[PDB]
Amino acid sequence: FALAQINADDEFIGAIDKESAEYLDEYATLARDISNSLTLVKAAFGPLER
Amino acid sequence: ANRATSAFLDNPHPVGVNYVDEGSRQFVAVAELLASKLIDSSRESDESNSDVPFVQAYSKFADDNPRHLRVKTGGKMANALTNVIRSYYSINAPAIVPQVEIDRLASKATVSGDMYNSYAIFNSVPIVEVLSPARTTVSIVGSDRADVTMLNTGAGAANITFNFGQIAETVILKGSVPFQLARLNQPMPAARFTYKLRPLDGPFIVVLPVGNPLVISATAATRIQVPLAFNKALVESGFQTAMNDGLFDIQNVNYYSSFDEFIISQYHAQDGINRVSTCVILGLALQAYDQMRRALPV
Amino acid sequence: ANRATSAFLDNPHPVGVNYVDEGSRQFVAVAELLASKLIDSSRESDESNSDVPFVQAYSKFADDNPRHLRVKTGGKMANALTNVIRSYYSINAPAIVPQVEIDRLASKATVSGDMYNSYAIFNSVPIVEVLSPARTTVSIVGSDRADVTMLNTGAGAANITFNFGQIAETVILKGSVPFQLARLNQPMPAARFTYKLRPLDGPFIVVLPVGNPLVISATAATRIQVPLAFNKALVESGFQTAMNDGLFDIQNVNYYSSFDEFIISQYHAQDGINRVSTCVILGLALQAYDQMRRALPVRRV
Amino acid sequence: ANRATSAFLDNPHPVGVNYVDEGSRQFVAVAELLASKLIDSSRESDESNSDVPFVQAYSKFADDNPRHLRVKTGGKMANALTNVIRSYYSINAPAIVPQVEIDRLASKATVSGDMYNSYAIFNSVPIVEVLSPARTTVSIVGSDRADVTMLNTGAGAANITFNFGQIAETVILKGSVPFQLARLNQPMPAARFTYKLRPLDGPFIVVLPVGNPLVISATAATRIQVPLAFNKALVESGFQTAMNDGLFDIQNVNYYSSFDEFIISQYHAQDGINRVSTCVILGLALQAYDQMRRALPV
Amino acid sequence: MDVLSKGSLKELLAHLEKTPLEEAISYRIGTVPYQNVLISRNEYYNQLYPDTTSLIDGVSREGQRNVNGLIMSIISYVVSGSGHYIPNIGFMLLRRSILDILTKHDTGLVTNNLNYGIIARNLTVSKMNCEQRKRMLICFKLLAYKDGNQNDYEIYLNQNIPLKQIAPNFIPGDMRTVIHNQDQLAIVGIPAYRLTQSTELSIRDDNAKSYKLGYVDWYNSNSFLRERSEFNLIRLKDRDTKYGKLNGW
Amino acid sequence: MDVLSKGSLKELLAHLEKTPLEEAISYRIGTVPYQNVLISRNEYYNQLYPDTTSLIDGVSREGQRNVNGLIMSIISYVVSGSGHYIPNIGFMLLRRSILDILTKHDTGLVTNNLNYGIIARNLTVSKMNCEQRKRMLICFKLLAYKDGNQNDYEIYLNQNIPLKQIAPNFIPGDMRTVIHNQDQLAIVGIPAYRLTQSTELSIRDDNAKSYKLGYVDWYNSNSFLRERSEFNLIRL
Repeated sequence: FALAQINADDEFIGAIDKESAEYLDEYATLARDISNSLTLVKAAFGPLER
Repeated sequence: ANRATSAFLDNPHPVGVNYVDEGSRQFVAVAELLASKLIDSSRESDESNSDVPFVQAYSKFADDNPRHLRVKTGGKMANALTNVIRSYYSINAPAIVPQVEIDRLASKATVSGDMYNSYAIFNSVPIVEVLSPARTTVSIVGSDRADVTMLNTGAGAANITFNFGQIAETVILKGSVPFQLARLNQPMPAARFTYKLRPLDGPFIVVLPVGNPLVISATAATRIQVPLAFNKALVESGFQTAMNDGLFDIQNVNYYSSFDEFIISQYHAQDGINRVSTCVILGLALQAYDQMRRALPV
Repeated sequence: ANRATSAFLDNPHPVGVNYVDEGSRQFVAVAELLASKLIDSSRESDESNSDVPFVQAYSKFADDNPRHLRVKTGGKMANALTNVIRSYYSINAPAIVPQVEIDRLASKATVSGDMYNSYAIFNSVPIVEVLSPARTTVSIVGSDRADVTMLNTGAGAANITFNFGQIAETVILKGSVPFQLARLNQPMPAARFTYKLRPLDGPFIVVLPVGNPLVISATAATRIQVPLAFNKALVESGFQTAMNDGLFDIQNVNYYSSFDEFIISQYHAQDGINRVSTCVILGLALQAYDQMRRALPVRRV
Repeated sequence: ANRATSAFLDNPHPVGVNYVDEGSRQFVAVAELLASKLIDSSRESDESNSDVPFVQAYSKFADDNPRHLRVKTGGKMANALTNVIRSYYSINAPAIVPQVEIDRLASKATVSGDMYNSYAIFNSVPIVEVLSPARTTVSIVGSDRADVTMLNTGAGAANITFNFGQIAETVILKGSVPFQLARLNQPMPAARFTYKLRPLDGPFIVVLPVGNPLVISATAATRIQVPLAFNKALVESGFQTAMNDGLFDIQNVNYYSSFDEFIISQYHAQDGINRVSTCVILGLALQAYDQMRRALPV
Repeated sequence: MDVLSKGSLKELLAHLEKTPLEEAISYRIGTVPYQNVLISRNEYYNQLYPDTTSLIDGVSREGQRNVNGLIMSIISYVVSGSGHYIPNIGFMLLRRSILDILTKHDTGLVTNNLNYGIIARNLTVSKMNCEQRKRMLICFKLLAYKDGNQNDYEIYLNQNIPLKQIAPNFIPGDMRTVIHNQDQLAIVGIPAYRLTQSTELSIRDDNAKSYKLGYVDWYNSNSFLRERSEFNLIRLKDRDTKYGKLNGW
Repeated sequence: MDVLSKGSLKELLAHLEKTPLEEAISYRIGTVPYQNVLISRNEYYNQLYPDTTSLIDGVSREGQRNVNGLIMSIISYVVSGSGHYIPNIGFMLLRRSILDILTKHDTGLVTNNLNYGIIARNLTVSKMNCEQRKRMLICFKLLAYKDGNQNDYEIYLNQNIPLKQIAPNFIPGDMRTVIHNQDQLAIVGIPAYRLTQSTELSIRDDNAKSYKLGYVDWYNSNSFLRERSEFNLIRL
């Protein structure tokens, strides 16, 4: 009944959404950090025994 | 007319029709990957003085910690791998392993069971039939290198028909003395030591002069699609171990000297295409069986 | 005495009796519609220098996003379509497609499996038999345009009976020289170059004078009910592709030079009304096969 | 013995060796794309009672505005398209259009010059040779449907050897009356109306009985890799127009009824795979030529 | 699909109670059961792929009209998901449940002369997997108890050692045995491994993967029943309860 | 690379003045030309691809030690970027630049008694494109005017109508014709957008494509590598 209207016009520059494009890109940096951290811990600590 | 055939090509027994789905193929690939790490863990155990690398790898493989009390067998994965190998060889062998166990074992690693992403070269020489006249004697010996000995005792020269099948890609013929081989309805060439043939072209006629015996050595190459993790040296070793361990001991089967002879014999059946796919999966399992049983001998 | 017949009309092999229900026809119609998008998307991808339209269309057709190394062939939809095509051609075909797969594939698009929406014209000349007297020689060559060469060596003029069947609607006859032709037990008209005949009128008598041979060229037009998506050009190409790929190499079957000759031959047989309905579904399936294989080439030379 | 061969397979003239690189292939693809837009724009201009759509399309194709007093040749693109067609047909053609013109015209649109992403079926029947004994007369008529008429005046039945080449994939062989046909060194089967044959598996022999002549109709299909935008309906129309327009009037060349006869004749040369790619590019150029000339008649 | 998703003996036996015999019949012509055929598998090979058709498949096949064919079509339904074409069965039989056919005397079918070795060969047992063989042994046991040929069941089991080891342990007349069973009989289900949309070579394997991928779609469809989220919306009859009992037993 | 990049008559003639004859010839034996061979093109066909080796392939081939072999080597260098193997030319001719060999009398080489029809046949003029044809005619005109054989050059052009249409418009002795010439002779050059790293069917087409693809990298990374060798050395 009270359905608001979403404009979302100023978000797009032509057919490109800058905020969405930039937000997707920072996951590539996160992927690099995950592999870097995992390998460094494996080399520093080796097999773990409890 | 005397007809001589290769010994290993006769009576190929039916192969199993089980454990060829996507889930089962992933299980065999997982076993190969985890057995490879088990062997490598021994070397990583030597660089240090501890057994933690081996204990870590055994627990992943066997779902249980190793204990000094009992002989390290391999856990549930060892039993599954052993029984699956038996089902591959013959259709009479039971399919003991449940699919639920295979699905559980396949989730240990994230490998994909694609068995058609590479190729391998197989050197068994398929000689389907050698047809000779009455006076001549022909003897075929060997599989990797076929030594065909022919002696002509009649007054005149003889023509001997060679049929190498329709599967082998190339066949190389080398004779003790120069000889003449031509395809049917083609003029005889001069005497040469070496002939290179494509088996698909047609049967070959060999002229046998009267006198000293002529011996022809044949080598063949066949390309068969295999997984990328295929190792022919490891597969052959596993085949000898499985034969010695009695995994292939089941009624109404045929026994072969090497996995080279086994896969070529199945390929040359009436419907050999469907057998090759199962045989390749058996080879990958045999490769894992060799690595695992060497690390854990019983 | 002597009897001559067309080569393509002899011994039509039985057709399949499977995948002829409403759900199966929807599966064939969906395959044709999605295959058409596959060709169009590939053309658009080339123009726009981006594989997105093709990847998006292939995902709908094959229900998977392709990997780089794995060859793209169509997935389950291609597998089902290829085997169903074999089942239509002959009774001996295995017909090994489960009903669950057919139902799932038919649900991809909202289309109707209507095989009687429209018609098509099939120009293959049916000559059921040409009966000739003892001293005359008759030879029948060709299917799209049948050339009947008849030579009268006998002493007097001979009468040769033509039987074009009852399925064809219009048959047009042309001769090298003007000739005489009329229906059974009717006056012979003046010599004319061209005759327009209704095949249902009855057996036709032609007068062969003594001397030079007379060659009669024949052309026929038959109307068969087909779906509105039917395209004869695409069906013929798919028929050739299926024949070359070896989908029709079944035991005890007859091989035809065209889908035109196939559908007419099954029409000119007992229970031919039911055979044509199955052959029409095979035609649309072949149309889907051609579009899908052109967009996804596998064979290399 | 008498030899009979197909008319369209005799003496294929060498094709041109220019404008086959990647840059030139992109130019042909651009020409086809712009020609299609020209035809579409003219239809839209007729429908909407406005010349605006046609002016835009002609401006891009010809790099100039249409004028009422001047004639619509098509600009420099029309001249280049005609010149490349001349060079493709024969190696004796001038091949005058420079590279800087080719590159500048390929940059108008962004289309890949790939010529191997699809295939087309060409229904021309290659009959390389029909060997016939004495007293037997063989005549080959037609290319799309080859009718072979044979009759023997001798006492006994004769053997007629058929050679269909090694390029065609399947040949469907229909006779006026049932006849027996078998491969070399194979038993003759019962007489039957139709035969399906692969031209690769050696020459074929047909038994010709004494009496009335036997007329045998042949139909063949060959798959050749062609671009996606290939259209046999448009290519055949362009082939006739270019021949009518004198684009193919070059000394020491052969002429063909249709494009499929041209592509099969060049395929059956001593090294025919060289000419197939050049012939395919010529086909796409003719498709562009047909669309452009129908929109802009001269 | 629904039958192949049953994991426990209780769930499978409950499903056979609800399902009428008509679902075991196919009404489609199919083809001859045992025949060497050439099939098309273009994802792997260009050459046609040889295979042999069998009764245990997801497609209809021609079946004999006698009681032997009716029993075989029931077993093929349980182990493969599709039955056979048996023409002109009376409406009385078609409305009866599958369990009633196997475990009741009210139906007019006579099964006393059934030979278990012949049936196991016709419904090829060397080709079935472990779960399929367990389901077949359930059907054989139900027939034996209704017929009184429990000894013939035991002699058959003793002639085949692997079947005896994996034979389900329950009493066809006691519900307490059914509840205690821990056997897993799910041919199709949610896969722990990665399941792709690629085709398979054999007819049995390709048909089975079609059911496997169909169940995953059915799992995520709105027709699937989620107990943990909609248990109050279920009817009292179909709700999961500990005291649920089969008729009789 | 440098010779194929020149796009004007002025630049081509200037380059030939600065380039010694050593760059035109090669020290690799190669193979004999005019041979029907089968090469591997796995991009397109599984079967081997027929072709014929020529002197304009871009790969060194054996050549004779007569005057014709030296001229054919120079023309191949201009149109294909690589020359032929002429054994033991001598230091006297190697130091001379290409233009002096073509347009001077101090080289000690008798370039008279030269047949342009025979040379054109050996260089497969029917296979070369417009730019390669134009470059070949430039060499012919320079040779003809130096030896006073302008009539034989005109006779050759009359017999070959397609070559007459695209004949260069300069006169060797006049500088005004060189500066005002508007011919485009650039076989390779930096292209707008890019070109796919894909093979071609012909030996000539594939070798030519390899030159175009590598021109961009050669353009950027040649100055320093050449300078390192050029420093502390005397030019030939």
